[PDB]
Amino acid sequence: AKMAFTLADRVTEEMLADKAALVVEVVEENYHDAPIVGIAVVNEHGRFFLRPETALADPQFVAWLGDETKKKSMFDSKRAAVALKWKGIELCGVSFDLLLAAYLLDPAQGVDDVAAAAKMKQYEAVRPDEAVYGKGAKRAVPDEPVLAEHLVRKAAAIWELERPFLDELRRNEQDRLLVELEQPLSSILAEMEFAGVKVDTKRLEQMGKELAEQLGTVEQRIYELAGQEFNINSPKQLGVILFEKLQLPVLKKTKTGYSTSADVLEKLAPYHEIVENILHYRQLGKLQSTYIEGLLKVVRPDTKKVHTIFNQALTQTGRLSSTEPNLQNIPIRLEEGRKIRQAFVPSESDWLIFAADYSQIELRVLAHIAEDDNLMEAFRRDLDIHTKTAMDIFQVSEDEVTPNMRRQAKAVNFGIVYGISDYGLAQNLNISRKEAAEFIERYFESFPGVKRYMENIVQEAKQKGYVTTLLHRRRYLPDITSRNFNVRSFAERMAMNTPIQGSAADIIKKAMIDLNARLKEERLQAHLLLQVHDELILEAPKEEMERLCRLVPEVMEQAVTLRVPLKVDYHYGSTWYDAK
DNA sequence: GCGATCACG
DNA sequence: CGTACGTGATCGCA
Ligand SMILES: OC[C@H]1O[C@@](CO)(O[C@H]2O[C@H](CO)[C@@H](O)[C@H](O)[C@H]2O)[C@@H](O)[C@@H]1O
Ligand SMILES: OC[C@H]1O[C@@](CO)(O[C@H]2O[C@H](CO)[C@@H](O)[C@H](O)[C@H]2O)[C@@H](O)[C@@H]1O
Ligand SMILES: [Mg+2]
Repeated sequence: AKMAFTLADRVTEEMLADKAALVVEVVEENYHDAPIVGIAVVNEHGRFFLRPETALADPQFVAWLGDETKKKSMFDSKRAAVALKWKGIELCGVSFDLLLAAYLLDPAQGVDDVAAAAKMKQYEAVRPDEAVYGKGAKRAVPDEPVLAEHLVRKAAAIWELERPFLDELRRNEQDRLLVELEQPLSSILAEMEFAGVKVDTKRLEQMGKELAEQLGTVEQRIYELAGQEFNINSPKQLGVILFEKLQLPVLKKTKTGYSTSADVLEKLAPYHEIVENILHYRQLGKLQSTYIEGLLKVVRPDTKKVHTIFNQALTQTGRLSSTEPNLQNIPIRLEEGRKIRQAFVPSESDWLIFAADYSQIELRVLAHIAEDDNLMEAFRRDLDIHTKTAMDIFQVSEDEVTPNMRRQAKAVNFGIVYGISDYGLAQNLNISRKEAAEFIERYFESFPGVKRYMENIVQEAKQKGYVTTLLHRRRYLPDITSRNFNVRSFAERMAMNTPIQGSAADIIKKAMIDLNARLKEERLQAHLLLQVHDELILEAPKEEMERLCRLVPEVMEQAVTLRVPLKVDYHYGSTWYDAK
């Protein structure tokens, strides 16, 4: 059953045809400055395996790789593109990426290797990467014979599956989504990841020392209030101290003991001083372990930069995710944590950080898709949406809206985007289901368009079996027909939320593509560093700030045309912290 | 490995 | 009749 191929000792013309399935294997999960263990090429002339040191040293092969007119079909082209960037080699002409194709066809399949993608089309003549390389620590690159056949089988699968995948994407009206959106975006994310973000390690270490002292102080205070020393991080021990020694009320338990989540502690705070200290300890410990020590662990010792990897084929809604490190969840909500951002600085002298963010893109998207007259008018007047929602549901004028009213109206708006339910809103606001139901009823009386939309999208999910986004991203919801209330409700909330969060993802992704095109046309040095769901962070010479202030918001606001305007705010400064 | 926890939009 | 939507990293413990 073995697959025939040529284990070449050198590159030949036959291997450089204008169309081929290409495999540039990088086994390390984190591909930054990582080894390329082998190369496979499958084209009209046959199947070939090439040793990396050989192929990458061949001028003809390198030229072929960078020739945009020589088309390549691959799986996870970003991985190869980045690994090649670290070697100073440009990869061009990728016309088809099987990973992105599989992802668009069905995000829920969780495709993360050629074998999983091929299985979708009943093609199984290729092994899963885990089977070949192993997992965790027992992982390793096989001997050449085994490695070579595997890479060739992967290239062969890609060669065979391109057409079937493209045909189905076409039937789904997702052909442009792959070719004009996700694939071009992949190249942009590759540049962003490769550029990396500079870190002021001296700043982080200083913060780490100050946090260590404060943690010591709070730690001693906790032992003092508990009447003894114990492992504050030990659930078993903390549980005994709080709910047994100190007799605090037990409101929530886990599959092993008592729950001490912030949500629980906040309600226990009034009963004992030790609680606020535990919450504070939690806050500092989180910053220290995850954002100081953790971050320092992945900073490149030579350049002092961090190179995240944006997983473009993971989320069920079309969003990106970020890892090692995750640069999409750096603190900002609480001032003490926000300081962490002072450690993220420009990569060059006299450059600055520029951040642009969409204002209420999810609710604006909702106004558009639901075609709700009241909601669309609200955004056309660029009103404070939470104050406006409070005015409508509580039947009062703007001057009569109290802070508590805006807060609750805001919670209602979050629930609306998440997939509203009386139980969900009730838990969030700490009110009764009946009271929550009333808020929801009032909301729908004021936004009948949204109500009709939520009713219709759930019905559509049942009829078609999936929901879609503005640019035709898809998410199947088989549980929408479940006869189990909890299971079905999960699916219903997904039907309501996915088109909103997903369309917002579509919009910013297109904005990124449009932005890079504009930056190149203007030959600006400014470039993207990060994307945080509804915001874009760039760095650029101080001399380019004025032009960026006009260019970035415009490009983001014009990415797509909706029934309501899109609004973008922006800030810039010496550090990410200051870009506010 | 996995549940609890908490960081972000 | 009971979960708010979407993610990732760290730590304690089986
Ligand atoms: O290269 C990113 C791409 O690879 C997948 C597997 O096909 O994920 C791998 O790489 C990630 C980044 O290092 C890891 O977080 C993940 O654990 C590893 O399997 C895809 O999911 C992703 O799109
Ligand atoms: O009472 C109708 C109302 O209930 C929802 C759930 O909030 O859907 C339920 O009723 C539908 C029939 O009207 C079913 O198709 C659906 O499976 C069931 O959960 C809303 O979508 C609907 O407006
Ligand atoms: Mg914003």
